Amino acid sequence: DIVMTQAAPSVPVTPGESVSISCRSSKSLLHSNGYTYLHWFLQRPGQSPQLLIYRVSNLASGVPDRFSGSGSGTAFTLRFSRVEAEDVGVYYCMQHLEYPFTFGSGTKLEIKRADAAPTVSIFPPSSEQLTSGGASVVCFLNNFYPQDITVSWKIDGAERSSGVLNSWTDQDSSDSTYSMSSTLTLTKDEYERHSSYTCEATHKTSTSPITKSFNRGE
Amino acid sequence: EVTLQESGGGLVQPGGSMKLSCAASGFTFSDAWVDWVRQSPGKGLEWVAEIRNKANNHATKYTESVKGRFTISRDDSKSSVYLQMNSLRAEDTGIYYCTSVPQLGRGFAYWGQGTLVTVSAASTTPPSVYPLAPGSGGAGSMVTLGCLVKGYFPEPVTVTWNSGALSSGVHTFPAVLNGDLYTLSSSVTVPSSTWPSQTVTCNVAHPASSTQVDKKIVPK
Ligand SMILES: COC(=O)[C@H]1[C@@H](OC(=O)c2ccccc2)C[C@@H]2CC[C@H]1N2C
Repeated sequence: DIVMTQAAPSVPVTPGESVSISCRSSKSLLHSNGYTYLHWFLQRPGQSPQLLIYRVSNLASGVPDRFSGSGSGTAFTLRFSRVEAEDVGVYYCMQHLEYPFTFGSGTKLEIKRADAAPTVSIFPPSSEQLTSGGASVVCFLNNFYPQDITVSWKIDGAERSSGVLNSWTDQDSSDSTYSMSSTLTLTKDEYERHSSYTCEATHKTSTSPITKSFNRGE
Repeated sequence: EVTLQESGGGLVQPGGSMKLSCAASGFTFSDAWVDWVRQSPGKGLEWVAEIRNKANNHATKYTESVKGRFTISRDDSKSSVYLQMNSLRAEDTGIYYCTSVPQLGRGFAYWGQGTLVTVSAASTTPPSVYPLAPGSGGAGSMVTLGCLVKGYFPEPVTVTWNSGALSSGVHTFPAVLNGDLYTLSSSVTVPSSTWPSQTVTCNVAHPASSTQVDKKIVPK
């Protein structure tokens, strides 16, 4: 099979500036008929892929003028004249010359913006869940930047690593921030063996961790 | 408006069978070649199969891993393409998309919304929906509320707030699989002047189990 390679797993860019993404094929994509069968696709978070450029440099219907493509044989480039925050997503190249048709691994465009401290909210188990014998403590760490953050759970001061479920949103297409959800899953019995539950978040925006907590006995 | 709509996806038993359908509209389906492309982690986008138009003898081509197990077909009278999948394996799990190469080319110009195929022997289980309300009084500030959707299978579940009226400050997180069951959370942030004066409800739907739950977030 023809192997499509997209070296960069991601590429950081600031809104307003130009950027380019590369793709390489293991075999020339030039067909006997003179055409080069290489296409570019965009896949926004939670959406299906969509055609951006076909046959190296032809912009598809509805694709913004800021996109352009170049290349030949085995080296191709996708270019943005002015990147916008809404451009977040994964960009893939695909060869449409031989079967099996194959795709590159994709390059995620990451938007650079100003640092933003997370808005941290902690939630005690709901009364409904408790009646059901469960006790999940939820912590939301919303709209922060950069993307990396560390979350630690403390029960009566002691750290807890097991029973923690974490999930992260893709970069926001409007404000370019990231959000995270962390859930400490305990049984009602366990929950009642302690009183202080803390969601401790460490982010580059502060030397001291952002602490949110509550007491069960309250 | 060109449109491709998949259906027939969902949970399927390993070794079982499932037939995906794709209805086309908005373009000349009979002149197009139609393809199925799937997506899974640690594989990204993967071409699956293609059926050519009548002029090109309705020829079919399949990727190596599904040859002999999958069968692609089309019914031009219904502008639909199908993917009959047999002896399904774990590796077949993922989002399946219908895409076409219209009469004048342009690679895969049109794509459907995708249908999730989950190959698993686990049973369909409805979610439990819990309201997440602040543990203290707010504040002219912003307040964050949430919804915990736990213990369901398979994906997906849809979460809205106030039937869709609240979407701007919403963050619905990717589901996380625990002991054979998914747990997902969604947060919504609104002015302290909005809640609790106005009702803020989480509407959860789990198509697989036909579950629908409305949970009102009430101050604790
Ligand atoms: C227009 O696209 C093509 O040329 C494709 C293909 O043709 C079609 O997909 C097609 C679609 C509609 C009408 C006619 C041909 C023939 C070969 C195999 C992939 C590619 N080409 C190299």
